[PDB]
Amino acid sequence: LWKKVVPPLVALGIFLVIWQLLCLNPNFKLPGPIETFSETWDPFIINPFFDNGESDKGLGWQILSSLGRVGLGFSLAAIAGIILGILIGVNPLVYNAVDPIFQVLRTVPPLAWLPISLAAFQQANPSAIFVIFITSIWPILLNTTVGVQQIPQDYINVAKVLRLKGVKYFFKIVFPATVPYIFTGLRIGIGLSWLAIVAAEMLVGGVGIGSFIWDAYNTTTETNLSEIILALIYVGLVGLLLDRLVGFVASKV
Amino acid sequence: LWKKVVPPLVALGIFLVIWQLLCLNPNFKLPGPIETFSETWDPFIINPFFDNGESDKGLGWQILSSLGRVGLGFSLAAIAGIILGILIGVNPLVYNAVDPIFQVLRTVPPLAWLPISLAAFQQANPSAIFVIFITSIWPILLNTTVGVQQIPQDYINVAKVLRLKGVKYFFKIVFPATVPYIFTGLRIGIGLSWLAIVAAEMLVGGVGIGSFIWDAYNTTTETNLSEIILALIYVGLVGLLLDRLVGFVASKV
Amino acid sequence: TDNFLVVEGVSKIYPTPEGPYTVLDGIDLKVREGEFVCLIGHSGCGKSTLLNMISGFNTPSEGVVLLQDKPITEPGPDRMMVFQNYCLLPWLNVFENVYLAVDAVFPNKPQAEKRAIVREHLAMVGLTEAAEKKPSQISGGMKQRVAIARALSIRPQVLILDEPFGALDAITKEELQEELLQIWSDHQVTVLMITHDIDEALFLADRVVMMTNGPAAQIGEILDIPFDRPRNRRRIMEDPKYYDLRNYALDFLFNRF
Amino acid sequence: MKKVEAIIRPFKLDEVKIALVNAGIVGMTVSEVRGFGRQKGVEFLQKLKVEIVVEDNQVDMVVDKIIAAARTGEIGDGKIFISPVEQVIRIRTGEKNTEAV
Amino acid sequence: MKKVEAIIRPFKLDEVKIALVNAGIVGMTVSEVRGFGREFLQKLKVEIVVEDNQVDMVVDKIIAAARTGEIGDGKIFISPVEQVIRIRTGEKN
Amino acid sequence: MKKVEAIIRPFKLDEVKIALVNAGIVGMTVSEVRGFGRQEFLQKLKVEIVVEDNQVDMVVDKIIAAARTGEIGDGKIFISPVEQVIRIRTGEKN
Amino acid sequence: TFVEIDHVDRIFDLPNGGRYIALKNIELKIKQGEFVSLIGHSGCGKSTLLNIIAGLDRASIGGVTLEGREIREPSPDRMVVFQNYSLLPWLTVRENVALAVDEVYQGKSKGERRAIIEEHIDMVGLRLAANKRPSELSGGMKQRVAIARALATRPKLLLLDEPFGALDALTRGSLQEQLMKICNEHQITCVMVTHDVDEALLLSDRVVMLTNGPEAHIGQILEVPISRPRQRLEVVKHPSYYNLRNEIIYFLNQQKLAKKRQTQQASAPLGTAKAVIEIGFMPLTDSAPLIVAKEKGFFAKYGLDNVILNRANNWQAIATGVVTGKLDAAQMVAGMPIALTLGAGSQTPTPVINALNLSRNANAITFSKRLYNQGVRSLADLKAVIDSSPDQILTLGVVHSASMQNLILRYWLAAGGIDPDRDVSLTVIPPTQMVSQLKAGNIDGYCAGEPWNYQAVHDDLGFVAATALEIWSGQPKKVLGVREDWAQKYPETYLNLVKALIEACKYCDDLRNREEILEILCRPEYLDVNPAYVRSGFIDPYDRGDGTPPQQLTAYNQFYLNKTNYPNRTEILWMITQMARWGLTPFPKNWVEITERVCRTDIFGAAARDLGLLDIGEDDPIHLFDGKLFNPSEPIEYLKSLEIRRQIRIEEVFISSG
Ligand SMILES: Nc1ncnc2c1ncn2[C@@H]1O[C@H](COP(=O)(O)OP(=O)(O)O)[C@@H](O)[C@H]1O
Ligand SMILES: Nc1ncnc2c1ncn2[C@@H]1O[C@H](COP(=O)(O)OP(=O)(O)O)[C@@H](O)[C@H]1O
Ligand SMILES: Nc1ncnc2c1ncn2[C@@H]1O[C@H](COP(=O)(O)OP(=O)(O)O)[C@@H](O)[C@H]1O
Ligand SMILES: Nc1ncnc2c1ncn2[C@@H]1O[C@H](COP(=O)(O)OP(=O)(O)O)[C@@H](O)[C@H]1O
Ligand SMILES: Nc1ncnc2c1ncn2[C@@H]1O[C@H](COP(=O)(O)OP(=O)(O)O)[C@@H](O)[C@H]1O
Repeated sequence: LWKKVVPPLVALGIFLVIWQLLCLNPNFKLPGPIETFSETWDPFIINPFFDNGESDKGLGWQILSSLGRVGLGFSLAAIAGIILGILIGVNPLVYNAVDPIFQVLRTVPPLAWLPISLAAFQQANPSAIFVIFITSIWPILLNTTVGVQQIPQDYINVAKVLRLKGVKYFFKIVFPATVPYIFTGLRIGIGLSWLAIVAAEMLVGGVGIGSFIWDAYNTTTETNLSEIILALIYVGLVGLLLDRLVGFVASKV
Repeated sequence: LWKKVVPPLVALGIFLVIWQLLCLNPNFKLPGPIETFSETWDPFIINPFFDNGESDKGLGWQILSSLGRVGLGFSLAAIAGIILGILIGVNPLVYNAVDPIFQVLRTVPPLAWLPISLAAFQQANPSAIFVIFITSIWPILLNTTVGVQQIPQDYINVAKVLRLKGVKYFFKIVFPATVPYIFTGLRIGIGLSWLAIVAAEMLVGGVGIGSFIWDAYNTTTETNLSEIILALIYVGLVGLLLDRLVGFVASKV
Repeated sequence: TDNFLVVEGVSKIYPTPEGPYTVLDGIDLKVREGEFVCLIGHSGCGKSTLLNMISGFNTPSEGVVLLQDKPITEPGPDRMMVFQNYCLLPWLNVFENVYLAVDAVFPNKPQAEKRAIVREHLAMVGLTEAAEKKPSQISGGMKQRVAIARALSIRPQVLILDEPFGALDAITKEELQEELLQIWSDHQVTVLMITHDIDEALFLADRVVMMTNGPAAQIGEILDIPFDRPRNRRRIMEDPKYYDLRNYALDFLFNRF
Repeated sequence: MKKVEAIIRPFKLDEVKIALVNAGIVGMTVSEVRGFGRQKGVEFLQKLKVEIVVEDNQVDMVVDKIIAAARTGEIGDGKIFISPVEQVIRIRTGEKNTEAV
Repeated sequence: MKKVEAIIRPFKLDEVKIALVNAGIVGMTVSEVRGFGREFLQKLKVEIVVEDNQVDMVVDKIIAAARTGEIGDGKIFISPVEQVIRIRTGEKN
Repeated sequence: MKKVEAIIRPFKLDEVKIALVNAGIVGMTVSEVRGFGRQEFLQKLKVEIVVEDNQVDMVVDKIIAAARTGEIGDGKIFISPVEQVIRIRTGEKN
Repeated sequence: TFVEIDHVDRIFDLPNGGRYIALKNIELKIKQGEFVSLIGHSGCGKSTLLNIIAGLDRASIGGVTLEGREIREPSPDRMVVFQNYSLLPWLTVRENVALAVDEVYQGKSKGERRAIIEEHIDMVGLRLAANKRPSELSGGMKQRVAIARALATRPKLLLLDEPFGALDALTRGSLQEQLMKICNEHQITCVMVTHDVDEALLLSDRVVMLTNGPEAHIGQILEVPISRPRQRLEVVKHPSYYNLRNEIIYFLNQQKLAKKRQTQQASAPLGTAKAVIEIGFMPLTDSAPLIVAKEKGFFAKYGLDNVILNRANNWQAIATGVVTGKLDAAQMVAGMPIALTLGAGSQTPTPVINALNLSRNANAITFSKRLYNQGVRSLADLKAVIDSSPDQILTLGVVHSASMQNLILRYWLAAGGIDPDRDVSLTVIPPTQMVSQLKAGNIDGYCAGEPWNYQAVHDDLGFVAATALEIWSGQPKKVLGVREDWAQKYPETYLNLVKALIEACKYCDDLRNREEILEILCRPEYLDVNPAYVRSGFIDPYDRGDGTPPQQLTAYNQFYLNKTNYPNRTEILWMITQMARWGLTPFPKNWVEITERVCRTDIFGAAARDLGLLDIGEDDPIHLFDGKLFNPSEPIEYLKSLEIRRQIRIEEVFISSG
């Protein structure tokens, strides 16, 4: 324990001092550790669930505001390769007839859908959810459609020697053989999904993380940057939890 | 050819055909494929470099301006990714002393650096490069450092019975062994860099692929949506070629 | 028994864009019921293809193989097979692994009776103690143990055995060979093991056949093992007739070919 | 009337005389020499040439005491050359062959 | 076992060791001395122990190593040795 | 032929020069030893003289006479045997 | 000499200070042009031993030495061929071979190094596939590059860490055949490590078969006498090649069989809490270590509390007491423990382990005055006297039937051309009253201990004639024997019993303290004699009593000096080849296992390092007056080279675990 906890905490101390001593330079106009955490301690740390009433609550509500959107969203995308992925692959004729299209659609940058998403949907709340669904769907089914094409030939033979075919073949040979790959797609998908939500709110406004950073940044004030860097810590830290917990689920199966 | 090239071309027709008939339906008020190329064939499709002034150039210039930033960027990251990536990993102590920090820093999405990147650098141009540089080293660094410590023990020992210890060790055993891992790191680094450049402009504006799609949404005209979709497809292609470019050099080495 | 599994001049010709290869040519084998035929031969002599052909995974393209006068054309539970990589599903535990074979071959059998069949076909191989560990958490030798136990869960007629002992250490083989031999004289199922180690075949065989290597492989010099059926490992090696056989087989694999 | 000469490790001293003094031997003539043998480094090593004269009765016992004390386990621990002496003379009195010490 | 002991000039060390390393005799103790001869020199004292047969072979090599005619080059003392006990093993003779 | 290997105090070195040369055999070998008898370690010197066997008595008495001190740490004299010595300059059996 | 593996004792460190000892006292000298193969059952240290030779690992004690200069780091003079393929996938086979030569031969430029790669890639036969990539190549010849690369640098001690074990048997062959041509064509030495017997014994020159389990060590250096020019299909037909293969197979089987027994022994019920430990002894000054261990409280110092010394009257009582469980840990003669483990006399073999041999060189074969006046003064004189005529054929005497008194005495008589059981008679007689036996005239000679032999000298009833020192100056006389049953039970109270005696031996070995021990050995409860009877040979010059001045025997009662305290196998095995020589027992066919079972050196090793003592027992060639150079790796050959013996009969002796 002492050989894996002590080292990283040393890095912060080195990082803090290196981060410090950069305030003395007037050109390097960024907040320092001594004060970036000081004034932000009261309004945004001790009371995460501080509610004012108009798109100006505490960080906890802001984080849970967007976390809900990626939760309510991305569940339609969650069962995209789970359903649509397996339908492809088991049909070699169509797999080669959709691969080029999905490869091009997959690499289209997220948040490039937003301009037309707001065109299709007049509202904004059911627009920052669609962007998540359409951006996270591709890494899930593409990484699920690859498993059906790469189930080991060993498991095919053990199924052919027996008269295993039809439905009985799917739920005992094929589908369990893609679960180890589905959770590779979800690990990539969830992380990529988190990217869209954070950036998406920055262009549609309203409650939710991301819009908090732009809202504070645009409204220049005495210590606007003090909480933006703190907001950077949360968004970075929160994403780690989402990425790692999904891996934990994959650990069970 | 007829089994892998012809099929997808058919997929376009069926996909386009179903996309049609949505114009008559009030919902999904998007431009129809029949007229998407109606008002865009003359001024934009035919002329890539349709230069007319400032912030009004043709799509050709926008791609180069945006793609250029990913050129100058992602090279100060590739240089700083490979270098400083081997330095970590050879020493287990330092790796475990900084590994958790990169894990957290590797997850903060693009467009979360940009609000603070602009603060440090007042000019707009030297801010898209920084966000790209800082959001692209992480995928490269993690894939390079892991490769160093996944060198099989077989190659280390055969490099020990032969007294290869020294500079020759790092150019005949270590570096050639991690080249496969670097290109795995560059596989997602190049794509992730493109993921931010397109979204690193529509907030700060300026010439490039971004602020062409975004500004079109703000200003409603008879061709705004058609040009957004036409731009929305070029981002997909350039992303594919840019990512697939690293997929060709990987085969050679 | 007179006309059990027979191979009548089978010969497979691969595409080989450069021309023909004819990996097999003019094979004539007559396996009798309750034998232990062995196909010891060089690597890349088509021996694996030969069993991979009667097993139903290939088509002769020149002849037919008759099992009781019924030509073999598709894989089935009758010609239950045992692969070299243990062909074991890493998800199901050892118990559920065997139950997979029984279920796929006895679908209408009452539930909780198959549970008995798999359980009773797990003590003849000495594996009932570990009936919950997953394959990834079991020893390599024991991993191969549940591949004939699964293959013996069914009631097969011919139990084709691709080289199973390709990774077991020199100590586990001695224990495993006796266990495999012991259960052979319980069901009397024809078995067509592929074995490289010559000394293994002589101890464990009834009629070992060596096929000439090269492009046009042919069965040649079908030996016969006259040692007493209750084989004693240490009573035959010192016997002054296992010498005249082993060194003769070495004269047909290294000297000639 | 026998003369032990035990080449030992450079630092193993302070473990030889502490143990050897318990054997009734009080006189020692330790020295310093440079050694070269089967040990690796960089070409010549440093060893102490402990030099003792003992009675024939305890020659086999003094050597045992040094072996236990000076042993290390790794090679390069030295040797013990036992050589004879005919007319050992102590200039305090010029006595006979007997050590008288 | 018999002892061979020689006195050679200080700079001749890498002429008997070289002549002895390839002669299949590994092992030797060299210590400084201050001879008189014929104020005090700074000679060297090479000391080896070998079996009876090897004395003739080794002694010839030593004399052939530092062989330069100049008065004051030392001699080759040889003494008997009853036992040669190792330390690592404790064996005898 | 006897390897007289006496141990003497450092201060009694120059005195034996007259006795050593007067004895007829002057050449010898000298060294330093951290002697240890009654008296911790204290520096001494060890003198090796390969005197002829027939004149061993004539040399031992001289050394003690010039090395007589009385106080502790007086020293000792050893007499080790040799079977034949050779001259490296010439190489003649002796 | 060339590469010689000095005593290497690699200790492995484990959590909680496990100190799992992998190897202990592995002595092995390899000449030039040798192909030693380190066959051994899995579990022992084979790769560990090879890694030490390769230099990739550091030996805890001692270390291999090449050409008389230790190796401490890996170098391109002792190449290896790892079990795993270990080829650089991103380099062609020519470049893979070029890796070694381009680095080692830095003094040779291009052109003069192209030939080296080209020819080396050709001798191994990997000619056609010279531009392929390791991925393309099949597993078969993917291990040929490793051999080709190793031979490219022209090394001096090319090692083979089971290079081709993953390959099937057919490819296992046809690769040895390639490796045979290299050995015959070139002049290369090696140290191979293989698991298959046929691998070795076929291209090797001297098989070194290791033991099994913790504290491993070479058990039998089998030698393969086949003309070096070899063909895989011509050596097989050698008349005596299959005979050797059954020797290795038989040995490896014993380790398999006698390793589950070791596991079974450990997992057995523990013993109770013994209140008093009864120890049996016999009245002899040589038994001082046991007596002084009590009177001086050495047992108490180690917390053994009460211990009762049940003095015996005849040597048969000790044998009966320990086997029947009445006593336990009774100091007993050197050779009977190996006699009870084999049942010398058709009795039930009851294991009796030996761990703390605790005396040596304390026997004197004294004769009666009748021979003295007749003219007998040595072995030669007696031989002529008996040849004159039967004349009441002389009947010698021995303390016990099977021990190092009825064996060495017979050897001394046998070497003189006299048959012990035909030309003379050996009658077992208790030493207690054997002093009166000579006066009666029933016998004429002795092989008893110190105190009783001097009785004839003092009473002028005989002369010592021979002595242990002038017959064999390592002669064991006493050993601590405990039933193997009473070793898994009571793991403690044995090491503390072993430790207590070691200190007792040390205390009684110094010449200064021996005077005090003299009084202790003159009490009714112990050896009861006038103090001026045991003085001779203990603290007084020995009186041979043959018209010669007394000679001070410096080491005639060794207890600690000269490394007496060690149950070395090499000399216990010499007893088996002498009990069998006289027909007292069939020569065991599995001596390699019984010997390491009777001599429990594991206990002593733990009782020496903790206490502080030279645990590494000497390699003990059994050197008698006429050294015949006993070789402790082929006893049958030694037993077949003796002029006088009984019909040799070899069979496997089976002993129940308990
Ligand atoms: N796709 C293929 N095209 C041409 N030849 C093939 C193909 N697959 C296998 N072969 C040939 O079939 C031959 C028989 O292989 P076989 O001896 O059965 O393998 P094994 O040595 O594992 O038993 C091989 O020598 C190989 O060259
Ligand atoms: N023949 C020799 N004569 C005198 N000293 C020797 C001789 N051989 C070895 N030594 C001394 O023993 C020391 C260790 O040498 P070596 O024998 O190689 O190691 P070890 O004693 O452990 O076997 C050296 O420092 C050397 O001075
Ligand atoms: N009695 C002696 N015992 C030991 N060494 C001696 C003795 N006399 C001279 N030597 C050594 O021999 C060396 C003289 O060598 P050399 O010149 O050949 O003989 P000399 O000096 O008698 O002509 C001196 O340096 C000295 O160290
Ligand atoms: N037995 C011995 N072994 C080695 N050196 C001895 C021995 N006896 C005397 N010496 C040497 O002689 C000296 C003896 O000193 P000490 O015991 O005070 O008596 P003394 O006054 O006669 O010198 C020591 O310095 C020692 O080096
Ligand atoms: N890291 C380690 N810690 C403790 N013991 C080890 C370690 N590595 C190897 N060993 C011990 O060394 C012995 C030999 O190991 P190995 O070389 O793998 O098998 P073998 O020697 O039979 O080829 C094993 O019994 C094992 O307990």
